[PDB]
Amino acid sequence: ADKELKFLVVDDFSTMRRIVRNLLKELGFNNVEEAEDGVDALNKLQAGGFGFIISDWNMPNMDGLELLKTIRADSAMSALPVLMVTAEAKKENIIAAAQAGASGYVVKPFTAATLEEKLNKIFEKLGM
Amino acid sequence: DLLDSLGF
Ligand SMILES: [Mg+2]
Repeated sequence: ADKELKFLVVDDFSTMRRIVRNLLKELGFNNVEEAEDGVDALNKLQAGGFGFIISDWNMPNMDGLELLKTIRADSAMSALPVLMVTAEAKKENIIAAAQAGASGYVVKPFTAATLEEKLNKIFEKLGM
Repeated sequence: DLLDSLGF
């Protein structure tokens, strides 16, 4: 998929944000912005431009699940790719995230190799 | 079994 694509990395922890950010750089994706919760995320999303969301699951204010749901209910943002990040591959989550239209799923901690999979998977499902 | 079926 196109390299100039604009990412939004959403996580309450800045280290996780910086990890994901650098992993994306490694795979040749340099256009990344950050947010610390769902509300922060939504606020930046409404500036337009973004083509992919990587979101943490557990966040005060508005967790990733609520965020994803808001994106899907949003007329302009409904189709946006959203990869959900979680600390546990709990069956219930994977379902929850599926129900809500999560494009993909990943457990932290995760390697660059692992991220390349998930992104590519997403890209081939949607035609990016 | 779940992850796969879902395209995850
Ligand atoms: Mg968190």
